[PDB]
Amino acid sequence: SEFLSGQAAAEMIIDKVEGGGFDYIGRGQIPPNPAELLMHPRFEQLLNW
Amino acid sequence: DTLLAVGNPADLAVEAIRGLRTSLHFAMMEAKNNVLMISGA
Repeated sequence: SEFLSGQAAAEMIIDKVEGGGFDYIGRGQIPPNPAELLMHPRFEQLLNW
Repeated sequence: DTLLAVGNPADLAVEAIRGLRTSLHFAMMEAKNNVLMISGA
């Protein structure tokens, strides 16, 4: 959420799973407009990166 | 006298209408123009 709304960096959101060996990105704080954040170009930019 | 989409955006009907918005973004591409006529039966 913080990344999509613009108040976070592309690298500040990724966290390593302790026992899993993979990275994850959490949902952040529950936004008031979840469907319209996911429509932002930032989501596709993050996926492309 | 306010819109349901603005008075309570978390409403179930507004969620259905958001799904409708996403389905119309796909149905209305390859159309003559950006005019959408809605008619009751």
